[PDB]
Amino acid sequence: DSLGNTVLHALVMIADNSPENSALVIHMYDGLLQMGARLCPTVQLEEISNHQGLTPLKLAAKEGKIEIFRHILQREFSGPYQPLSRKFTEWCYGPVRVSLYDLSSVDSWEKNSVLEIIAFHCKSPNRHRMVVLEPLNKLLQEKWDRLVSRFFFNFACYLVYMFIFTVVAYHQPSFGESMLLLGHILILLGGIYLLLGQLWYFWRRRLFIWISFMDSYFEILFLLQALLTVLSQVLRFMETEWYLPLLVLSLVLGWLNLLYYTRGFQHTGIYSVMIQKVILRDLLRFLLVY
Amino acid sequence: VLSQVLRFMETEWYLPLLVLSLVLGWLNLLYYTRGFQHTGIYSVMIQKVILRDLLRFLLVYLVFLFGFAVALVSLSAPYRSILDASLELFKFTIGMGELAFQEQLRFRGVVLLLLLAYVLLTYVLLLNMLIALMSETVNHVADNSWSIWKLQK
Amino acid sequence: IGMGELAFQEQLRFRGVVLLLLLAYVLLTYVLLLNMLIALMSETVNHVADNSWSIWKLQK
Amino acid sequence: MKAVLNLQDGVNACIMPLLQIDKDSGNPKPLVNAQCIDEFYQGHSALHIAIEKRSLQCVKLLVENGADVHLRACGRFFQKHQGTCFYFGELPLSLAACTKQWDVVTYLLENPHQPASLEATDSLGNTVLHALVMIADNSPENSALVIHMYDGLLQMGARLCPTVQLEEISNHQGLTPLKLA
Amino acid sequence: AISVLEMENGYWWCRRKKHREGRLLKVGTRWCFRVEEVNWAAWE
Repeated sequence: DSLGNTVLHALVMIADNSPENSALVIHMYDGLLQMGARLCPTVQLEEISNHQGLTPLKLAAKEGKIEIFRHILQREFSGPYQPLSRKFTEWCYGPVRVSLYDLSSVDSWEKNSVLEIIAFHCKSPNRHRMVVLEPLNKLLQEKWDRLVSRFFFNFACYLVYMFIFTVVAYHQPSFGESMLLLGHILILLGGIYLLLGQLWYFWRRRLFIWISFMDSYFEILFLLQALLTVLSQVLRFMETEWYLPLLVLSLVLGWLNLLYYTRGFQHTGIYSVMIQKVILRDLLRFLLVY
Repeated sequence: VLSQVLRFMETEWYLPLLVLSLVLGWLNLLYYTRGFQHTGIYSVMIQKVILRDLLRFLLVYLVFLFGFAVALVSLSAPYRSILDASLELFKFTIGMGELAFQEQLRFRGVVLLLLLAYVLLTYVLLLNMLIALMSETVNHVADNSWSIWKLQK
Repeated sequence: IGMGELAFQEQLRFRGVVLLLLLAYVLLTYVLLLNMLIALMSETVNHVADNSWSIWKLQK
Repeated sequence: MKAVLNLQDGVNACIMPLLQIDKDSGNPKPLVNAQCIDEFYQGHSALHIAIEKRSLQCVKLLVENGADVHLRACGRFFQKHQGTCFYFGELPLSLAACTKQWDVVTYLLENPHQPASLEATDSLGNTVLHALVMIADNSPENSALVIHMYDGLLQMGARLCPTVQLEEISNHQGLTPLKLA
Repeated sequence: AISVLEMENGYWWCRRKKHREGRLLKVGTRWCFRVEEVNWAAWE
């Protein structure tokens, strides 16, 4: 098509979450797929690239259409149309229904996968409804249970760094001198590390979601805290009189940043969304009052 | 017990723990009441009330005012361990305020940015984690309150 | 009220005579206040229906 | 083992040359029963495979001149290594009861070739009633199955051996079906 | 999920490798991910 789409892409776009046209969309999709297999079985209809490098599955994931997305994700068929399937049941034992799902939606060795598109490039309000489908859900659980150790290790490192910052910046004069000097060196090194890491994060994630405001403000807070930290630390070297207040701002901001590592680790996650929402009301709040 | 046995040595450190015990005891008095007769429903509420309400003490008040204690320590010997700026906090946030321009101090920010961000952020956080409490308590009530009250009985 | 009489007190042990007032007292007071608000919220969303009209008729 | 997965039961009726001549001639090991000792499909045997499918004639032929009924399915000494994630009791009687096989369990309890003790324990210490307890769930559909099989097994145990209290049988953790539930 | 993707990306100073899930289990003339399902209400 002039836009780059094809028949299946067009079926995807005009689809909707209403159930009246869902039957139409899935029925026509299956029929067209079967006829394409029958006439020309040497072409992969599903693996056709858009003008943005997307396929019908990726396009359905990005546009927020869920009903067609779920059907494409779990497609079984039977008879001569076995290869046109993505979910194969091995053997059935009453409720025991061990099955195998296909993975064209895995980030590993697949750039621009479905998981990334759902997480980052998706703008629909249904993005949290598309991470509970069976293959994605089990894959995410299996992937998260592997990297809890790194999360807690980073938590411990941050906690000890903040303890060192508190102790060292506490005893400001306004071999103790050597201890304070070493502490200040550690604090400046940590601030530089945080600045560089956050800068790499924003440089890599340039396209944002919409502008990356309602979902990634914790990274902004981290960047700001480390920025004021390094600014006050380097300004104290010149013995300039602005360093003293701003420094502890960093400190207090750091104690807010510790809320990110907690609040979302295990059976505790449902605290954050409300705090994300409470910043929305500030649109007129500041303006109308005062 | 530790505070009373330390008071025997006539040490300056006996006073805190002692009075701390006292306040803790008046928390422990809530157990005998509030679950004695037709009153466990009011006990259960959100998460036994106190278990879910403790998120203000150890998150935004104790470990957080530790930071402002460090601040008023470093916002100029009296400055020795913690005793220097605890009273400064105690007389600044809900007391009076006296800080003018001195030799290399820049009071602009200590009382114009620090004291004007502390109370603001605390109010903002307590409002939204009150919104939380009502949102969780609109549900859960169900009828399970009678069952859990019977269980603790 | 918590205002005015909070300055430097002469000869007091400053490690446990002040880390309990704002640390615990206001915590308890606001906790009780919000608990009562939750109770009112509970007898507000439910047990309301339209019986207020009937109770007004009863008072009349 | 691999000759039973087929259907129509058209092979087991003609396995007599495999049965005789081979048997009773220098085979102190299990006759044809074996154990299939490996990780995948851990344990199991011909009896369990026969009970797996909705077939009774093969079960009759196997038990007429075959293995004992008190043969653990998973077996071994490592409970964390099993061929399938479904726990049924590791016994042919437990497997028959858990799978709602009225005729199979009826034939297993009384048959003048190899009676099956209803009080036979398990490697973990459980029994038939414990197995019904563990596989139970709060869904209404299988609750009826579990309750009806429990009642039927209790009645059959009372009729067959009224001198033993099936309910008061302790687990390896000192638990009964009521306490375990 | 967002956090999992972010840590899976790795640190800035070191480039972490990847670990593909599933194996090449062919079901015909294909990477797959197995799952064990139990659903009493599904079948009746």
